[PDB]
Amino acid sequence: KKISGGSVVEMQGDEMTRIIWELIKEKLIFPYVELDLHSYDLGIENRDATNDQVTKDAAEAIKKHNVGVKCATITPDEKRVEEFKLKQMWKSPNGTIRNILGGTVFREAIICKNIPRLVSGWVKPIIIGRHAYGDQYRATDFVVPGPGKVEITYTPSDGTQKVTYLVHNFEEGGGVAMGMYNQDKSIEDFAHSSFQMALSKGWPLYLSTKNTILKKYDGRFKDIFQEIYDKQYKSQFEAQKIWYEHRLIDDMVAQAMKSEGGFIWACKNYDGDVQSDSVAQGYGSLGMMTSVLVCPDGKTVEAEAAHGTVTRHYRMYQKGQETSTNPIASIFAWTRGLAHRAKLDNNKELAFFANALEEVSIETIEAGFMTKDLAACIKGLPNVQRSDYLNTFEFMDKLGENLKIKLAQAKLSLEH
Amino acid sequence: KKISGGSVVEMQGDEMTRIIWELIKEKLIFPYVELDLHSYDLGIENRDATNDQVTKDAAEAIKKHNVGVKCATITPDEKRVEEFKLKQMWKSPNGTIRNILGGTVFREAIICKNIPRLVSGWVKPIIIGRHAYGDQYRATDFVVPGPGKVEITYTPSDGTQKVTYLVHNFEEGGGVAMGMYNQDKSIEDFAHSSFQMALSKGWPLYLSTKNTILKKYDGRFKDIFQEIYDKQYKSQFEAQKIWYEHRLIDDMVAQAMKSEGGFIWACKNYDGDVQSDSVAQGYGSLGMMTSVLVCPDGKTVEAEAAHGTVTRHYRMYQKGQETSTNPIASIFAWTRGLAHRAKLDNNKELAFFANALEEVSIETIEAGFMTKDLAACIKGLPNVQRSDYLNTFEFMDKLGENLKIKLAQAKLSL
Ligand SMILES: O=c1[nH]c2c(Br)c(Br)c(Br)c(Br)c2[nH]1
Ligand SMILES: [Mg+2]
Ligand SMILES: [Mg+2]
Repeated sequence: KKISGGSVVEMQGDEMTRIIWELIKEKLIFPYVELDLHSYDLGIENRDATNDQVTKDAAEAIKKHNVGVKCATITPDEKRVEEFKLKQMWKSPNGTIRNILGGTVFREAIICKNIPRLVSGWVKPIIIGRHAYGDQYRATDFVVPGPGKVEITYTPSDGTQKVTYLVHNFEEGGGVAMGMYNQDKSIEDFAHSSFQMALSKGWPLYLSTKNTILKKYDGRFKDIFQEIYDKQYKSQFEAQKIWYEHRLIDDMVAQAMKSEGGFIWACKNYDGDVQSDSVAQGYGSLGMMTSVLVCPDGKTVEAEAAHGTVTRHYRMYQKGQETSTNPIASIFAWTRGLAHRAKLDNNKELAFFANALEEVSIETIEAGFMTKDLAACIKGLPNVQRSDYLNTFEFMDKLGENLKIKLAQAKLSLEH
Repeated sequence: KKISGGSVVEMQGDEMTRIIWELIKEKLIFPYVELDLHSYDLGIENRDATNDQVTKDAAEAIKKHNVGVKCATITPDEKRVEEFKLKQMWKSPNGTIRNILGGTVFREAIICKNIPRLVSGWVKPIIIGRHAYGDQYRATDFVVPGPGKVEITYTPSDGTQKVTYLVHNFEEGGGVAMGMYNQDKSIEDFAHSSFQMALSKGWPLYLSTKNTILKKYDGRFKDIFQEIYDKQYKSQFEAQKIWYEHRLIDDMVAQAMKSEGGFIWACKNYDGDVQSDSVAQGYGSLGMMTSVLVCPDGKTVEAEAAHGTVTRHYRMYQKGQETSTNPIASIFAWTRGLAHRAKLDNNKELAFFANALEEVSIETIEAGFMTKDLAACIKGLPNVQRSDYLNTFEFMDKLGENLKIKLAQAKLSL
C-alpha cells in the first residue's frame, strides 16, 4: 500500500540534473506514492526533435492538471547548437512555460542549521516574489546594422489614432535596439500574490522598481501596487503590524543586505532573476533554494529546480569519474508540487509525506551528511577532503534510509 | 602662496550634500588651491528656473575643460514636483550629463582598516565599470491605454527597406511598453576602458550580460568585448597572468559574493547602477564609494558624489537639530577631479595635494574620528552613543586640522 498521489505533470531535463531526477523518483517518491504521472521530455534533444512543441504541450498540461514539477534544462547558446547539432537556438523553456501560465515565482532559501550564511545578519527568511511575465523575457531585440531611425508605435484596436515615439536616430554606425512590454492584468495578479504572501507569512512587503528613470513603465507597477494595497489590503496589514513600501531597486538591495531578513521582496522579472540567486548565495548556497510559480487562478502551480544543469559534474560523470551533486533543489521541486497536489485534493497522507521528505532532506544535512558543495560551505573548498562529503549515490542512499525511518515511525505512532 | 589648480567645472547640488559641498571648498580646497572654477548650479530650483538648460551647459563645459566635479542632486518624482512647485518632473541630471559625455563610470569602495565588511571574504578591491550610455537611461517608455498593437520599426537612412517587429498585441486591457537602444561605438569604448582598467590594476576582467535571453541585444556586448580582447588585449592579459571572461549576470553576482575580490566587473548601465551600490554596501558603507565617469576621448572625466541627498538629515538640519553626515563621497569627487586635472597639466603639487586629502580622509576615520553612519558600521546602530561619533562640523574640523598637518610636514620635508 502506497499513498494515492493523483495527477502530476512532470518535465524531464538535461545533463546531471536529469540523472538525479530519475534517482529521486526511483528511491524517494515511487516506493511511497502512486502517481498518475503526465511526463514530458524537455531534454534539449527532444525539444529539438519536436521543434520546441513539447515545451508548449507541457505548459498546457499544467493548465489542465494544476501541478507541474520541472527538472532544470539547457537554454542553448552558439556552443550548445554545435554540440547537439540543433536546428535553431531554442528559447528558454522556463520563459515559454512562464509566458503561457503567468504568475509569480516565489523563491526562498532551504535553511540548514549547520550551513554558514555569507550575510551574518540574515536571521529571518527573505522571500523573493519574482513577476514571471513579460519585460526582458518576452522582448523583441535586434541588431541595428547601420545609420537609420528606430521608432516604436502604438495603434489602439479601434483604429482612431496612432502614436509614434522615436527610440533613436542612429547617425554614425549601428548598434542594438529592443522593445518590451507588460500587461496591467499580469501586474495586478503579481500585486495580489505578493500582498497575500506577505499576509500568510506575517512579514512586511517591499516592491523594488526604477520609477525615477522609467517613469511610465515602472511607475505603472508602483501605481498598481499602491492602488491595490489602499483598496484591499491596508487594514489586513495594519492588523498584523506589517506594512507595504515601494523602494528603488539600488536602495532596496543595500537595505536588504544590511537587514536581518523577515520580509517579502516583490521583484520585476529581471530583478527577481538576479536577486533570487544573490539572496540564495547570501544564505550560504546558490543551489539551496525553492522555486514555485504561483499562477493567477490560485489553483495552478509549477515547482522547479531553478539552478544549472551542472555541466562540469556531467563531464566528470561521462568520463567515469566520481561526482557529488546536490539533489535538494530537485527534491524540493517534487515536495512543493506534491504539497500543492495534496492541498487541492484534501489529501492528508500526501501532505504528510511531502513535508516529511523536506524534514528528512534538512535533518540529513544537519546530521553532517552532505554533498561536496555543502561541505565546502562549512570548511572552505581547499580544506575539503573526500571524507567530508558523500557522492551523489551515497547521499541519495542516506536520504532514502532516513525517509523510510521517518515514515515507518509515523505509521507506528498513529497505530494508537 | 596656494597651488595653481587650473580649470575645473563644478556642479552644485541639493539638500544636505549642498551644505557639505560648501564646507569642503571653504575648509579643504580654497585655503590650499587657487582654481579657475566654472560653476553651474544644478540645484532643483535652478534646474526648474532654466528649464534644465543649466545641466546641458554644465555637460558642454566639461567637454571644453576636461574636468568636472559634481555634487549629488535630486531626480524629482510626484512628491518633489508638489514640494518645489516644479514646471515638469525633470529627468535625472546624471542621465543627461552621461548621455552627452558618454563613457564608463568606474566605481570602487573607499576602504578604512577599522570599518567591518558585510562580506568577510572580500580582501581585495572590486572595481565596477558601469557603461554610462543608453539602455534604460535613454529609453522611450509609455502607458498602453487599452487593446491595440505595439510595434518597433527600423528604417535605414538610405530608405531602401523597413523592418517592423511586433512587440505585443494587447487583446484585453492595456499595460506598458518601452523601446531602448545602444550604439556600437559606445559599446566599443566601454570595452576599451574595461580592458585598460583591468591592465592598469593587474586584475582579471568579467563582463556580465543576459545574452541567453536577449540574444541579439546582449549578444552584441559579448561579441564586441570578445572581438576587441582577441585583436588588441589578449597577449597583454597573458603577460600579466590575468584573463577576460563573459558571465551571465545572475551567475556573476553569486560568483562575486563568494569570491575574495580583486577584479574588474564590466556592467551594463542598469546592472552597474545596482551592483555598484551592492558592492559598496558589501565593503561596509553605501556612502564610502568613488564614482568617476571616464569619457571616450581619454582626456575628459566627471567625478561625482553618487550616494543620496540625505533628505532625513536635511529635515533635521532645517529644524535646528544636530546632524552627522558623511562628507567622504563629496571629498573624493574633488580629489579624483583634481588628480585628473593634475595629470593633464603635469602638475606635481596638485597631484600631491589630491592624494594627501584622500590619505587624510582615510587616516582620520582610522584614528577613530567619524560620522554616525560609520560609527554604526563598527558598533551596530542601537549601540551607538553621541560620544562614538562627530557631528558634520566637528568631523570637517578634524579633516581640516589633519590636512594642514600633512601639508605642513610635507613642505618641511623638502
Ligand atoms: O544584485 C545584487 N544583490 C546582492 C545581494 Br542580495 C548581495 Br548579499 C550582494 Br554582496 C551583492 Br554584490 C548583490 N548584488
Ligand atoms: Mg537566476
Ligand atoms: Mg545607484
